[PDB]
Amino acid sequence: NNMNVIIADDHPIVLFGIRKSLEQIEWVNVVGEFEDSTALINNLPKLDAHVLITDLSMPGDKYGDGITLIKYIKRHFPSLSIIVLTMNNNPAILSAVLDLDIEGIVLKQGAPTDLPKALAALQKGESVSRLLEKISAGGYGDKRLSPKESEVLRLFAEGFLVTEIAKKLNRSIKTISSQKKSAMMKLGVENDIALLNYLSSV
Amino acid sequence: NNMNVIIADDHPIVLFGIRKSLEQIEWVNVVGEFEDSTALINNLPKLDAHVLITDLSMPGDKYGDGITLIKYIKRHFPSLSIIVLTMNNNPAILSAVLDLDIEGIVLKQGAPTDLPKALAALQKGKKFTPESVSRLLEKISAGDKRLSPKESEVLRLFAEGFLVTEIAKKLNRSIKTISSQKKSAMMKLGVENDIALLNYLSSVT
DNA sequence: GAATTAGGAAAAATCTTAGGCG
DNA sequence: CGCCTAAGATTTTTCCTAATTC
Ligand code: BEF
Ligand code: BEF
Ligand SMILES: [Mg+2]
Ligand SMILES: [Mg+2]
Repeated sequence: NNMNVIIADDHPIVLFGIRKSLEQIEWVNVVGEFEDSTALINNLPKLDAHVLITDLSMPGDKYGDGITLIKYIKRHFPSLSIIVLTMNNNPAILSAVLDLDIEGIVLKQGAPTDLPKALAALQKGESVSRLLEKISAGGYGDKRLSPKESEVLRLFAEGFLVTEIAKKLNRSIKTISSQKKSAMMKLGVENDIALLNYLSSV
Repeated sequence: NNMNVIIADDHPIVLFGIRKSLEQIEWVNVVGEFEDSTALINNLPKLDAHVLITDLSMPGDKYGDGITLIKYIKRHFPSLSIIVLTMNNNPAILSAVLDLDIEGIVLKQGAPTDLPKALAALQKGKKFTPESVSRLLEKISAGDKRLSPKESEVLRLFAEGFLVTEIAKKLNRSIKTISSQKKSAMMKLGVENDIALLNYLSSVT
């Protein structure tokens, strides 16, 4: 069955590496490309799409990026099937990203044809099992974050301030402090330096 | 003249694009593709290559990533013309990189005709610097760029993991003294937030 | 000319504490 | 019950500004 696809990633050096990997398949039809949540959400109705290979960490002029952007597409577009393509190798973060309920998940640092082999696994009722059965079997199950803490820490390490994440997501510094201060105790780190060490070490 | 090119990035999907991209050019030939530092150094002598396309964010045991690495590549393999192709944007990083003298720097978050124009530029012994690159370069543009003793002394402890207050305590001075020196330093390097700073302090380690 | 040192005003962040949910 | 959410009081940390002496 002919399944049409849209792609979303901040890097066009990445996008131009996916579009070439999927045209191998004769039934696949890559209809649209985007680099931000704003232009993406705008041109979603105007283009018919069954499935989507969208990024985790992106620029969101208004409509936001990440688990925020995922569940706003899930709600306003249950029409679509979402595949999360991130460079985030971190378990603590990717933890709640699994629980989100997406079509399939693919890693950038995973072999190139991990994406076509999650376009088959979806077509017949992918690497969300291999991830979870590696993640749960890893020995970092005590460091399992919530869909908010994973969204908070992500943006902290991306190089935003606390108060800029509040402005990002519609909360107060008091709200976000708690979600980071909470997320830190889950990981068992006292300072930021030691936190970002556990957000690279993965 | 037809040149012999290498590619280096941990993300093989990025490697695929960069590999597929160089096929469009009739004189361009790719001799190698690598996923870390350790490997790039192994088959650096092995291949007859004039040019390299490398990430600053590449994993490796024996050799570092970014500045630490490019410093090794500039010295131990000097003949080679270099183009740095990274996601990264922390101006303090790119500052010290463009200081190691490379043909150019392609921001992986730039335009897709960056790398063609970057090889077209080096094909005529020049350096391409997109508006995306120019933008972040101005930050430090405004001795001067060089850090002070007590500033560098502080930054060391901040990176160690000692919070600002713990530094003041440890050295007999007020918080205001250290923040002045901490943020003074930051202002020199051309980094706003604590993240993009620590990212620099590791890139030069 | 800048380095090291701050002080008082100001901003950012953490700290209880506390209300309603699956 | 952990979860998001937050406003008090508090802390940390910057911001603005100006004193040292080389
Ligand atoms: F931008 Be994503 F994190 F690969
Ligand atoms: F994604 Be790479 F660092 F260009
Ligand atoms: Mg990205
Ligand atoms: Mg990388």
